[PDB]
Order: sequence, then structure tokens, then C-alpha cells
Amino acid sequence: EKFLVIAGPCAIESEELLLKVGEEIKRLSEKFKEVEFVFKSSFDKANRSSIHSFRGHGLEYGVKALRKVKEEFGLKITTDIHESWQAEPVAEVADIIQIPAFLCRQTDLLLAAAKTGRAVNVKKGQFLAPWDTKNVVEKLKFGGAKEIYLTERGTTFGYNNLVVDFRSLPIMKQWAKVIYDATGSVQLPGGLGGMREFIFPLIRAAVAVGCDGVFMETHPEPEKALSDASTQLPLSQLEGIIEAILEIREVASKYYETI
Amino acid sequence: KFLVIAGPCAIESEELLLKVGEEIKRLSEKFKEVEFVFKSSFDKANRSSIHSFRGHGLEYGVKALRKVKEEFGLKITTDIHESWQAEPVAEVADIIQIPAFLCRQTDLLLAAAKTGRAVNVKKGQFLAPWDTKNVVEKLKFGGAKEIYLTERGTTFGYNNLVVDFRSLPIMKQWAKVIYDATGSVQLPGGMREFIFPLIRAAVAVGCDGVFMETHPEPEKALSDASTQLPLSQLEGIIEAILEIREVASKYYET
Amino acid sequence: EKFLVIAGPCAIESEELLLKVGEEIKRLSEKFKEVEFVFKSSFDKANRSSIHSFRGHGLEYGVKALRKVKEEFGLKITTDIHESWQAEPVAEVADIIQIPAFLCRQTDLLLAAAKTGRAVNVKKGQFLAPWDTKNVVEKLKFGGAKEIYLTERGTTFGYNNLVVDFRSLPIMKQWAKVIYDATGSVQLPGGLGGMREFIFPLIRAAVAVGCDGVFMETHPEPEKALSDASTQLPLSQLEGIIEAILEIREVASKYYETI
Amino acid sequence: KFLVIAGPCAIESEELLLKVGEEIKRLSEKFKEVEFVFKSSFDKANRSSIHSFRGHGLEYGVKALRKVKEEFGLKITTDIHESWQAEPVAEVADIIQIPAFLCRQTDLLLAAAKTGRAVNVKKGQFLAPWDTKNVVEKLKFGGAKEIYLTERGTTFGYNNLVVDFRSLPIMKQWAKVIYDATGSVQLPGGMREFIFPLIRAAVAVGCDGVFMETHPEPEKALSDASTQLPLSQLEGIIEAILEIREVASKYYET
Repeated sequence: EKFLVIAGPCAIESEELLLKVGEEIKRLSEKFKEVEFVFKSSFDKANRSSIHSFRGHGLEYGVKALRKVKEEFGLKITTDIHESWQAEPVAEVADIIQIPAFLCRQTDLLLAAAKTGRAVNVKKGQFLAPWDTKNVVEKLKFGGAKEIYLTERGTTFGYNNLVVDFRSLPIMKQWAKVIYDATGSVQLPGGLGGMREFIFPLIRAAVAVGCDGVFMETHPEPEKALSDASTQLPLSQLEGIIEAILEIREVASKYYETI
Repeated sequence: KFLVIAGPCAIESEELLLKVGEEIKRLSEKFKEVEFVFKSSFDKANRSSIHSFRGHGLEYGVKALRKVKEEFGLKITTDIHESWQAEPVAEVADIIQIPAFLCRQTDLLLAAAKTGRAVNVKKGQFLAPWDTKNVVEKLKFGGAKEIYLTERGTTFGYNNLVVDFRSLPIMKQWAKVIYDATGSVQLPGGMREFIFPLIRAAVAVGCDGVFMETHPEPEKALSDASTQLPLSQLEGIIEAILEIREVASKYYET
Repeated sequence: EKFLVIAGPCAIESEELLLKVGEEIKRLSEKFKEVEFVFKSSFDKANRSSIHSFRGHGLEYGVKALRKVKEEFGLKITTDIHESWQAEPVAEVADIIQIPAFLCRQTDLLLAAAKTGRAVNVKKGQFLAPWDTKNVVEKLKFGGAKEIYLTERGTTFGYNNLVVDFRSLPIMKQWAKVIYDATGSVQLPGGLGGMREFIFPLIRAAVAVGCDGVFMETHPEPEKALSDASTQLPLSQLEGIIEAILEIREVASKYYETI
Repeated sequence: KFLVIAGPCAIESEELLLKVGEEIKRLSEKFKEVEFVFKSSFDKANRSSIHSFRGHGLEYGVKALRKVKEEFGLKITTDIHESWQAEPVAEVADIIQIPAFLCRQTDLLLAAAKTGRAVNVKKGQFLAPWDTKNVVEKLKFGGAKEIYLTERGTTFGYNNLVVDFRSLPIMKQWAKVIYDATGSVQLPGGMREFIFPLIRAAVAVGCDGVFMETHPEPEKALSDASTQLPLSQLEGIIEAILEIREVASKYYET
């Protein structure tokens, strides 16, 4: 099956930022034809730790910017929703509606996304056990969702630290396609946080174990990003990472267990 | 004064709310030292299963809660799940409760603060004690003056919550702290036998109040049936924690 | 039942240190007649993180120093063993043989302690669940132990941090007398560690929940201690702490659940 | 060269050791690129239950292991539990293994190092990756030149271990790293279905070798019966990790 790569800047800092990242993602989509690329960016960071942190430029501006990326590069789109009313307007441009980690249990939000007819990708809550995502998928199917993804992004391990229990990949694969969030899994919640040095090794682990796609927030200059500055992957490094995981996936694939 | 927030997990009917409210009223008269706040949810918006009980709706719930406040003169608290609900709920709720999974949702917190009511945030199972400082800051920015942080356990491996009591003195630096005695012993995705021992610990350590979901017949509850405290055991636990608090309070750190 | 208070300097830094702490413990034993005091100190710190840290002055010197405390003040004694051969010599002076946390599963060590006829106190391993101490008690009884204690000293919570799950107290009480380690429970393993500011609040929690005794490492000047300098309680504060827990125990006692 | 440490958890008999050793020898001939080390314990000194199988003693175990090395020319490794055992075990053991619970016992580590043999320390379930630096330092101080650190999972809530793969690159800073594929999936006080997926992850991340307890009939094993890999599946897993390593090694960080 075509490998999925969801990538883009964490937040829609500006329409210019999106087009710049979109251009590179488009270039990579032309090279890696065996990969299905989906451009990602949030119109709002609704769960920042501090009230003083950057949130965004609003839904309207965000949807408009994402539409430009889709029209200019012909790339599929994904963004996250935070409250039920946002599903409808967002569904106008988003091919995949993303459900934030902390909201993976909010029934109305999941139902709102499912009835749009769009694909739905749920970030697995840091408090959730792998086997408990079965009911999350059940809610989505109940709501009309036909294309469902579950994204592994770490589990609470002590304070301000997340661990990736790779046993979750084959467990969740029992009821949905699985995506591995390479940048969210190395963040240190309320750290100041994150450790970029572990992004690559863990993504290699993900593809060796076996998943249906990877999720990576990428920015031209992570050091200057307005959100997740400690975990976003430098755009210049995206190509090499993708080539590497495709190579590891190929050699490991014959050993992937059947569900 | 010491705060005691109690009531059935969900508003299964205003009939249930009236039976529990009657008991809460009686204790309210017996323990004048304590401030009682009646609690119940008009919607269980985060059930694991799509087939579980959610409730009878916001309107039916506000009506029922309104009846309790009018029939017993008790303060009220209920939780909201999306920003638009803050305004209508603030009509009856003296304290607006923010669910644990939603403790980081800026708009929900701001919407609760805008109502001018007191706000009680359930500390997420994913949050470290010191990270609640920012939660308080958001509420203050939104105009909230009476802010509470409720300890309800922290993720400890899978399907288990542990109570790190170091959180009580840490959170007290920026807000009044409440201890959720029934939620802290639940096993996500609980053990009633640990409710009393841990609530005794909470008052020995020092808190500003306790939170307890209570039902006449927990086993018959439509939500949190495994952790809700039988209504008949409430008086005994309250008298017990008041006695322990009386003695231990001498040592609560400044 | 008489409340147990096990206290003393973490390590036998010198015979002079022991006698100084012993004098104060003796004074407190005369005041708090309802308490059973047991003087504690290790002749060897066999599990230090660094090879350069203080270990001790040997078993011989240690036993001799402890014997002096017992002869001079008439106080019961306890110290820990690290290998089976140490049980016999140590049993000559120790009323209670302590089993280190990391060694709570070492069958031969537990058996060696049990056959001495002395009481045995096992520090619960940071990796052990409360219900798994049932087999630890079974091993000790199998080995001849008639007086057994289980000591709560925290559980691994993420890296370099320990949490105290107070549910362990009533669980372990099902098969043995329970002791709460007030100083070990606030240490940050490999922290540099520990947080002395939490010693008092947590010990209050312990007695409110209900335990059979408390364990506290105390030193005249913790800041200058050769081991556990970040968690040992200043000797001057011991009296107040004991009075406080006795008061809280009394008021909470009528509510202690029956096993 | 890449290291593969494998053998039955316990020396249930030298008869068992010979059957497994025969298979390990065959793979040794098939995979010349890999260095095989036969492993088995002469004593399970940390069983949860006093009524569980421990073994036939040190002497019987050393004898059995001695037979494997002589009959197959395979290197040997076994674990010690108390300092006095280092010397007698060093007679046959090329690598002395230190149990996870005992990774902080200074005298045991020093005794292992004094023998002049290589030392492999199982990382305690209570240890953070960076704290193994001090473990290595103790061994170096004791005269050890060939030092290995084995990842075998970390305490995650109760009766569960999680493998934090960030540990591999962190520990590689001061020692050769081995991944225990069978111990990492056990549930203290396991799931065989996760052995292969996680070992694939280990080689994709990058390690210096793998550790696997294997038995002809795991279900009939006297120890770790729930995690031991069936002997017949060993060749397939080895070929698989060698292929993955061949491709992924290009990306192992310096």
C-alpha cells in the first residue's frame, strides 16, 4: 500500500511560510512517487501552555492559506479541529481532519469530523493505552468515518517526558491504519521542550516495526518557529529522512506480521 | 472555609439530584464550618464507548441543577466541554468545572473566566504539578478571581492513576487546591477501598477542599459506577477528614 | 500496637557520629514511651552510583560501632546486609536485619537473614508492585522469619524520580507490618538527589493512611553527610516530626480499615 | 562484528544445553559475520516465588557450560549473583553477566572485572540511560576492558516494562550496547508477539548486538516460559535483523 507522509509547519505562521514548505513537499512528491504526501499545518494552536504564546491568525485566514497550497501544488491537506463547529468549514479544504491528542476522547468532536465524509486522523492521547483506541475507532465508524488513522505520539512517562511504546503500532493496526508522529514523540511537555537528536533514530524504529505512514512537522528554520521550535525538523533534512525510511521499510516489509 | 464538593457523577434525572441534594443539605446544616457545593454533570462528553450514557442534555441539566439550588439553597458546580456552554451554565453554576482532558484548552478556560464565576480546573493526568501555574495564568488573564486546581491522579503506566501528594503543596503556590477522592482511584479504560485512605492523606498533607462523586447506589450509577461513594458513607468521611484536618492543620507548611 | 520509629544516620561515618545521634534518639525514647525506637545506620553503602563516593569503614568497624550504641543507650539496632555471608556476623548486634531495595528479590539474601532468628525488614524495590510483596513475605516465612516488615520507599516514576503510591500501605498490610521510609521516598535517583521540603507532608500522609512505623535517616548536619545528603532529616527536627505524626496517627486511628 | 547472545534461560540440564548449543553452532557456521555467544543461567537467584525452579547449582552449571564450549567451540556467558561466584564462573565464561536488579552492586561489578573477562551489565528497570555512565566507570576502575550494557526495558507502571529506544544512542556513548529481545517484553510479576517487532526496531536504531533467550519448547521452560523464543524461529530472526542492519547502518549516528 502507498506509504503516507504527513508533513508541514506546525503552525500557519504566514501564507508565505506555507507556500515555501509546500514547494519542497511538492518537489519530494514528484521524486517519491510511491509515497502519498499530505501537507499539514494548524490554523490555531488551541492548547499552548502559556497564554502569551503564538496561537495563529484565525480559521478564515488558515483555511484560505491551506487552500492556496492545495490549488498551487495539488497537494492533499490536513489540519486539526478543536471544537465541533470547526469541522464543517475545515472540511471544505482538508482531505484529512486531525483530532488533537488531548481531545481524542471528546465524542462530539470526533462525531463532527466523521460526518463531513473526510478522512479522520486521531492523535493518540498521552494518557491512552493502545488497546483503548479500539473504542475511538468505533466512535468514528459510528459517526460515518470510512478512512480512519491513529497516530502514535508518545505516552506520559513521569513528568515532562514522553516515551514511545512501539508495541502500540501492531496493537492499533488491529483496527485502523497507523501513523507515527516523529516530531511530537520527542517533545518534552512543558519542558521549558524537545530533543531533535532522537527524531531520526525513533522514526527508523517506527518503520522497522511497521506503520502505514509517518507524521513530521517541518520548518525552514525550526529555531525561529512560533510553536514547537524544539521539535520541528529542518526542511532541508526532510528528503534524506524520507529516503531513509523508505529504504528501511522496504527491507523490513517482508517481516511485517499479519493482523 | 474548607470546601466539600459532592454530588452524583451524572444528572441521571432531577429526581436523583433532589435525593442527593437533600442529603447534601442536611450535612450542610450539620457542618456549618464547611462550604458545600453540589455537583453533577449534564453531559459525559468523554465516555470511552459511543454506547455509554451521556445524559439528558444541557437544558434539562441546567433545569435540574436550578431546582437543587432553589429547593436547598446550595451552591452549584458542573463541567463544560466547549466554549459556547460557559454562558448558559453560568446561569446556575457558582463554580464552572473544566474537565481533566481539557485543562489545556485556552478558549474553554477563557470562556469559563468570562462568565465571572469561579473556575475549578481538573488537573490533566498528563500534567506535572508545576505546569498548572500557566493554567492559573490563563484564567487570571481571562478575568477569573476565584480559581481552583483539583488533583485527580496522574498517568502511571496503562489503565492506572497514581496520586503524587507532592502536588498539593506545589499547586497551593498559585491556587486553592481541591482533592478529587473518587476520580483519583479510578482505573482509566477503580478501587473504592482506597477512597477513604487517600482522602485522609489529602487532609493530612493539606488542601483547601475535597471533591467526591456520591450516589445512593453507585453500582446502579450510569457513569463512574466503580468509584462513586455510597451516599450513606458521606457523613462519616466528612467528620473524619474534619477531625484529621483540625489536628494536622497546625503543621501545614506556609 | 506500639508505633515503630527506625532512625539514624544513613552511613556509619564514624563511631562519634553514631553516639551523637544515639544520644538524641535515646532522649526521644524516654519522652515518647508509646514508641518503639530502633537505631539505624549502614556499615556499607554497597550500591552508590559513583565508584568515588563514600562506602564505609567495613563490617567489623560498623558492627563494633553499632554495638557501642546498643550498650551505651540500650537501643535496638538495625543495619542492612548486601551479600549472604554478612547475615551471621550482623545478626550478633542487629535486632532487625534490613534488606536493601534493589535486593528485595535475592532469595539467598532473604534466606540468610531469616535463619538468624532476627526480625527482617525488606525495603520494597522501586520496580515492585505492592501485591508482589506477598511472595517476598512467603520466602521469609519459608526461611524461618517470624517478625517481618515491608518498607515503602517509592516507585520508579519516569527517570530520576520516585512517586509514593499510598495504596501500597493497605495492600502490603495484608501480609506484613508496614513501615514508611520518609527520607528515601523523596530522593531523586541519580539526580545529580532529593527534595527535603516534601519529607514532612508525605510522612503526614503515611500516618493518616495508616502504617505500623516510620523510617527516617537523620544527621546532625545533612549538608555535610557522606551519603544521602539531600534527603537526611536534620537531627534537630526529629522531635517535632515524631510528635506531629503521633498526633495525626491518634486522630486518624479510629478510621484505619481492618484487613 | 555484530554480537548474538542466545541460549536457554536456565540450565535445566546439560542435555538441553547441548541441543541448543548444536543449533547455535549451526547458525555460527552459517553467519560468519556474526559472533555467537552461548548463554544460560546456573541459578535463577531472583525468582518471585520460593517454590520456583532455581537450577542444579554452580558446579553442575559450569560443567554443563564447559561441555558446550568444548563440544562446539562456542564462547560462553552466564550471570553471577554474589561476588564469590565471579572467580569460578570466569573459568568457562568469556562474558560475565550482571543481573538487572544487581547493576548497582559495586562489589559484584568489581568482582566480575577482576576476573579479566568481558562484562555485560543488564540495565536495571529503575535506571535512566544516562546513569549507566557510572556503571561503566566502576567496571573500568576494576580493570574491565570489554564492557557491554544491555537494554531490557524500564519500569512503566506496575507489572509492565517499556523499551525507550532513546537509550540505545545514549548508552553507546560509553559502552557497546546489546538489546535483550526476550526480557524487554516480559511483564514483571510477557508477550512473545512483540519480540520480533521490537528487535527489528533495535537494529534500525542501531546496537552492537542482540540478546535472546531461546528454548526448543518455551512453554515447557522452567523459567521465563512466556518470553523465551522457540529455537526453530531463531535463524529467521537473525537473517532478518542482519538484512535490516545492513541497510539501516548507513544512518547510525556518530
